[PDB]
Amino acid sequence: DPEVTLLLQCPGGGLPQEQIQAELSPAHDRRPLPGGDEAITAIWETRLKAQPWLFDAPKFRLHSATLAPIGSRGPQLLLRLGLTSYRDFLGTNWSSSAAWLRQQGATDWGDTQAYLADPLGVGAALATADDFLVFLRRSRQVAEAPGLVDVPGGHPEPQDLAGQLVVHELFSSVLQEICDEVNLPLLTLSQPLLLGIARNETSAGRASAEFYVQCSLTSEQVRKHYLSGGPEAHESTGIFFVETQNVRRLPETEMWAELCPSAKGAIILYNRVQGSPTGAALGSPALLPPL
Ligand SMILES: CS(=O)(=O)Nc1ccc(CN)cc1
Ligand SMILES: CS(=O)(=O)Nc1ccc(CN)cc1
Repeated sequence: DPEVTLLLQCPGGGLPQEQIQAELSPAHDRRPLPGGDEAITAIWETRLKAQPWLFDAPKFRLHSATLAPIGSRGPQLLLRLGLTSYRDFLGTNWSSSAAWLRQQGATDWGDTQAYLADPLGVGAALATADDFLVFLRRSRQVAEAPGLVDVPGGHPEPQDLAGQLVVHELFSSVLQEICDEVNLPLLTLSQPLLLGIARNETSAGRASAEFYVQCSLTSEQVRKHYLSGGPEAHESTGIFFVETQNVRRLPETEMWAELCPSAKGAIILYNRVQGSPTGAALGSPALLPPL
């Protein structure tokens, strides 16, 4: 699918928190725009003068992610991170001129992303005790991917020797987003495993970390918890479930056309890293039917 590119596929069925290092450095920040950051300031002033209740927030910026040689001991992943903001996102990735900033970045820095905010998103493939994944319908009133299907997630907000605290906030934030939006108790959720990193080509290449989380509740109990919050307890307008059996072929369904690019990323990485068995037993024709 051309609206999603894989930056990273994790080994071993996905990486726990203890196997990831982060390097948070101003060397990983966005570069100042060619004619100056005054362009970002002008877009922000126009937006506030229309919507004065808006506020800025800091974000992590993804620079790059390097996997160790497979089968090695020690830390398996290095995440290179900078800092950005909602304001910088609205003035770059979301700008009408975002494709021009990518061309300029290639020319000036040999890096299509050099002049982009590129805030790091998080998302979950969330599995129930009865083997379904959880999907959410987006409001038709929001600016981004209105009315489309999504998975749980949300752009983490800042605050290996501050590195480990940054990895902790990324893993924490995926569980926190599931509690806030799906209304599940924290104690029903497994520690997340990182499946990979996917890039949204419809948002100038901004990246999301995609995780696997297991819930001890059935689909029926997850639905009850979500609905029991009422319309004000959640940003989404509805919840639904697809058997993990059927997720394998999702790209061939009519649902695929309704999935926002970052949820497409979560499903592709789930299928490659948690699905696609490698051993004789799970690989046998009766358990892995052809076609
Ligand atoms: C309103 S929202 O969709 O919950 N937005 C959001 C989601 C996740 C994080 C992570 N810190 C921050 C903000
Ligand atoms: C392809 S299928 O006929 O929809 N059935 C299927 C799908 C996935 C698995 C792996 N658990 C097993 C069976």
